[PDB]
Amino acid sequence: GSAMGSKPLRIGVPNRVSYTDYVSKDKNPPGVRGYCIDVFEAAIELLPYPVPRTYILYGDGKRNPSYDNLVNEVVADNFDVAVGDITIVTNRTRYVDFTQPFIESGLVVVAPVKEAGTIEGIDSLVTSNEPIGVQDGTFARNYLINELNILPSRIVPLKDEEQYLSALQRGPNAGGVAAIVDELPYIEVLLTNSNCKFRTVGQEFTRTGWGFAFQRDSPLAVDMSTAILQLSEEGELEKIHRKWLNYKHECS
Amino acid sequence: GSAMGSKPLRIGVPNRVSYTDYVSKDKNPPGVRGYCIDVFEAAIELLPYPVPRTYILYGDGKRNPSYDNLVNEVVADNFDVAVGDITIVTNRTRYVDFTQPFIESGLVVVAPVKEAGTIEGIDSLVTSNEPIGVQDGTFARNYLINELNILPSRIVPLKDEEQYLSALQRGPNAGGVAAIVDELPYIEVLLTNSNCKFRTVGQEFTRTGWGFAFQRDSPLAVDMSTAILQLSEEGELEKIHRKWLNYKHECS
Repeated sequence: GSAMGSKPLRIGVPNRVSYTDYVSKDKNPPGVRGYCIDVFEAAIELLPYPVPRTYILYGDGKRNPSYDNLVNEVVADNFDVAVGDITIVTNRTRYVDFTQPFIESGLVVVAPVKEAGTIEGIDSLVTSNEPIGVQDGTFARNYLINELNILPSRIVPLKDEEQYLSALQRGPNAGGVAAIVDELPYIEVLLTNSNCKFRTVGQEFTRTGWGFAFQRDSPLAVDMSTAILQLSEEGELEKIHRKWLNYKHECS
Repeated sequence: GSAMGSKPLRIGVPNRVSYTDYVSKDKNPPGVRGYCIDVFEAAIELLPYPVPRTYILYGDGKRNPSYDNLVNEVVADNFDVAVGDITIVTNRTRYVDFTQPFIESGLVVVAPVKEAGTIEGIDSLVTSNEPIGVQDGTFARNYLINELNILPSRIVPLKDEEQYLSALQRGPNAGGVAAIVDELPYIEVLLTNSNCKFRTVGQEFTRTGWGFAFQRDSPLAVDMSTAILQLSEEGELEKIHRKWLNYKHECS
């Protein structure tokens, strides 16, 4: 019979430095772990065919990588899929085939409790002209510039939870920010870890989700959407969420 | 030049008798109207090519039609797309290409305020062994049977808001139901119209969304997902929601 085997699915995984319960490196095979990996694996197990595969980390592990650059590595055929906390953003849907979302997402504004009389939501944050913290690597920076009219110099990329907290505590006149703009899944973790000093202000002012980003016309994208809906019906998406994420804390 | 023109996009639209602000017949061209039609049209307008099209009603206009049968009319090539309040259900994703969702959905339990000590959510409703009201035509009937272990004889299909309200008011021992199980978008309208006598009980116990159902491998599905995300960023999905749906009422 023919000697040459099939190439395995090349899975690109963002090498996250913050909010690592969503997805991160693992010292042990398969070399990655977290909520999005367990969902991906649970969905792979429901496909009606084997999927030989390997997980390849993307980023230097010092800062969160560019998620737009990770998605374009799929577009450029360096990976077959991007697996992780990959937001379903307009520009990315032009070039990859996302699954149906496996978790809902949306941007929120986070500010100190003491500041909520002047920063009440995205509209007051826009007109404040104060600095706005964001993660490294997120779609949110270009979203703020292009959709919310934020002057680019106002956007302050921050490395990790210690810096998210430091920047909010210092505030806008002492080298920090008026607010952080980030997706609600991350903020649920940040508020779990910050002793009731910060809160969301105003409406979740965008709505989308996270999906797995396959190449254009991939039959895996179709079959993994069906599998994600199966996990959702079975209660498995909720079980996997409970395994990795807990938003209960002491001060409330 | 060649005489024979292109066939227009055949759009199948459910001929709804209840919750007609989501989608329904219109006496005036294009012969259909509502929230899902305005979203579809707004998304069509963002595509980088014209899409000659026509809207064809599906159902006798006496009861809500079978949404599974509407989706299978796309699969069977009688329509090119199903446009309306089409839930993204596991079985349907095997055969059609849904867009990314344009609105979040999920099932909820609705019961009289007075009954919330015995019916507190889906778990207590399951174990109650009492009758459960559902819409005509919804995925929810088979969902309850197959995912929640409901004996089929317990499920009572109801025609319209007058019957949803009548069945809850009569209750389970006087020819009515213990609860209605339906998607939250419909229940938001029902509670707007029912004078604070009924409420949701327990968690929204499923999560998915509504999408437009194109044929397998349709390039329109790809490009209309991009367009839906554009409408979401621009705030147009919110503007269209506000045009059609208002959940404010007098008793609260």
